[PDB]
Amino acid sequence: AGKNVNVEFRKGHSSAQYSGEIKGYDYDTYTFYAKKGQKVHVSISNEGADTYLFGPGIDDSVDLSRYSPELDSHGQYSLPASGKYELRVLQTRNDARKNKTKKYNVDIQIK
Repeated sequence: AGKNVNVEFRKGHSSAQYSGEIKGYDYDTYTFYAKKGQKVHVSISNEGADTYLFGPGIDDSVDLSRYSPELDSHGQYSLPASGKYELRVLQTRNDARKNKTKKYNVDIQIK
């Protein structure tokens, strides 16, 4: 299926970049540990690839994509709890069902 990757930042830096490609129902998971109140910002090159956040203090998931109402004016989301979070990159059920593919570059920033 999709891949599961542990997010690692270069020491002293606050973002990492990854590339992937999801097909059909495959979704990629970028896992990270962070502290309550730290802010996450995710940008992705392909808007056909949804970007949802799962983790502690989150009911279901939070839409982190650029037009999501969950973000502030800086495109950031404040983590509600400390612990292990998952950023999932996936397609819509429609595109999944139609066996489409999404090639993407994702940037994950945590401050």
